[PDB]
Amino acid sequence: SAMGSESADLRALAKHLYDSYIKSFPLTKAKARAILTGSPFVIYDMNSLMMGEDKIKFKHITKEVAIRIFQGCQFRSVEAVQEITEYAKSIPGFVNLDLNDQVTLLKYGVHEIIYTMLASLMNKDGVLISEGQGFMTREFLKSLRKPFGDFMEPKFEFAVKFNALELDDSDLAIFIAVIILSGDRPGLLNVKPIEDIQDNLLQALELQLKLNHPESSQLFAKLLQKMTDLRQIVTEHVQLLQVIKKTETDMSLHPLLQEIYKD
Amino acid sequence: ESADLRALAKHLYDSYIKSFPLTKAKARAILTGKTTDKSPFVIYDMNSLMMGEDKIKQSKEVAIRIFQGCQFRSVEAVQEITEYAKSIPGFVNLDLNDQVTLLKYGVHEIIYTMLASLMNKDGVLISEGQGFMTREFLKSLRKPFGDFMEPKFEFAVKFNALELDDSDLAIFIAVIILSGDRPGLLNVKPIEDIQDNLLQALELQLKLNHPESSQLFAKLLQKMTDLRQIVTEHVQLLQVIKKTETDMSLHPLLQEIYKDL
Ligand SMILES: COc1ccc(Oc2cc(N(C)CCOc3ccc(C[C@@H]4SC(=O)NC4=O)cc3)ncn2)cc1
Ligand SMILES: COc1ccc(Oc2cc(N(C)CCOc3ccc(C[C@@H]4SC(=O)NC4=O)cc3)ncn2)cc1
Repeated sequence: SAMGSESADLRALAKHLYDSYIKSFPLTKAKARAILTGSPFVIYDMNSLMMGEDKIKFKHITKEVAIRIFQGCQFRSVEAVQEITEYAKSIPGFVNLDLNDQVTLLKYGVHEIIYTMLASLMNKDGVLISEGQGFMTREFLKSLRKPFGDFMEPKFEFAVKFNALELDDSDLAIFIAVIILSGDRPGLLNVKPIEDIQDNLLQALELQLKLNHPESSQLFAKLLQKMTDLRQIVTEHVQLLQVIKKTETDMSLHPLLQEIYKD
Repeated sequence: ESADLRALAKHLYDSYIKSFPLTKAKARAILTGKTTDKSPFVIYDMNSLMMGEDKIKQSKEVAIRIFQGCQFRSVEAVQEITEYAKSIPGFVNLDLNDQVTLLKYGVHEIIYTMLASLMNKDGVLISEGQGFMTREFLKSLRKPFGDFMEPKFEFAVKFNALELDDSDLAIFIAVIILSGDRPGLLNVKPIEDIQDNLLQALELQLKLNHPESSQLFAKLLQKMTDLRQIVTEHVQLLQVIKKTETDMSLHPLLQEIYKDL
């Protein structure tokens, strides 16, 4: 109605999402970048990985090093799913969707969000682990045997390009909401209300980027192009997950643990 | 802190609806005839059990076949309960060995709690509500399966008299999972801290949802005596079954759960 009210409503939505993102994700990009730019224990080879087991208490140990790193990543992704699920509840409209559509949106959205937020913890030379208490080098991850040596490298390649956009946590809170509210996920029952919510989130993202990054020509479009790129990264990751359970022998052992990590 | 506890209650109820397709509300609707679906098929003897083959969507002997049908239900329930447990705030952040231990020693307490939702004094819903198997038929089975469901029916009658609904049960089942006394837990204190918060939320939920029900919180917590007794008696029955039966193929999930330590 009144002049400026549309801008104000979009800024209020942006602020709400940022405040919720702070409540849901303790290690924000701001906190991560401070750590990366200078202290965490550095894991830079297999010997320092064994020494790192002492300095930090990792929760996933019950094998060969490449397998154990992978299972440590899977433990952390399960924790991330619970944080992202909590965040999703604060996106206006989400909890009023059909319950099956909520589950579907999270099922098919969490991996894109995981790799988006992992970029916040990465620089060109490695990644923060254990809530910022450790740092594992990119070179060490690349040195793992096939097929684990190329598990993290496409994530680093994405992150260096993505981080060059210099998004902050207020930008990312809205970007992550836009990814969750994707009306093209397989099996959704009511697509229209999801696209309606996403329309409002896209309006909020566009205004946030125009105000926060006025010098960054067409940043909104560039960020949508990245959303397209994350789809590719996730499809590649799922391919490797199918390699690790066929090619890499270790299958029907510990059925309860298999259950926690089914999907 | 009251708002946090209500938010926790709401979160657990939502996760419970997402994890368990056959809720108590849906089961009660079926048992009382509310639904717009054909009434469940009633199995009350051998002949009707046989017809249940064709009315409802390996072992040829009756007792074993009933027993194996219970085992496959538990396998399904374990999958649903594990999905629910991961939603309990703090659970997936525990040491992974302790996550496994909590599921190993908690799933059957939850299975029998939720079995009561599908029971009345005369029988129990089976196959997603498609069938109803009578308590008297289950009592008739040959030894060692004589009265093997009777402790479950006795518990359910008393438990259902508490009048809990799904929103109450969601918090109760979380309290069960987060039990710091399970054998072999490595880090008891983080589990007790979560259970403390769940108990606070359960107390508030019961006072708000059942304001007229005196000491319902205490009476619900006392039902763990009944539940642990059911589990110990069932483990003992399994030991008898090992002696009285020939080859007993067991699902890998149940063999892990029943593996001693
Ligand atoms: C000393 O004990 C230790 C043992 C191991 C160890 O390695 C690590 C590495 C690590 N990261 C590299 C940081 C997290 O990266 C991730 C990579 C991939 C995913 C996607 C997961 S994976 C899958 O299959 N499906 C998924 O969705 C998620 C996160 N995080 C934690 N531990 C360190 C210490
Ligand atoms: C039409 O063909 C049919 C074939 C079989 C048939 O019998 C039944 C009976 C039944 N209940 C009696 C209802 C479920 O009670 C249960 C009792 C015990 C358990 C625990 C299992 S047992 C074990 O040792 N460890 C376990 O964790 C689980 C559930 N549920 C499903 N099928 C009916 C029809």
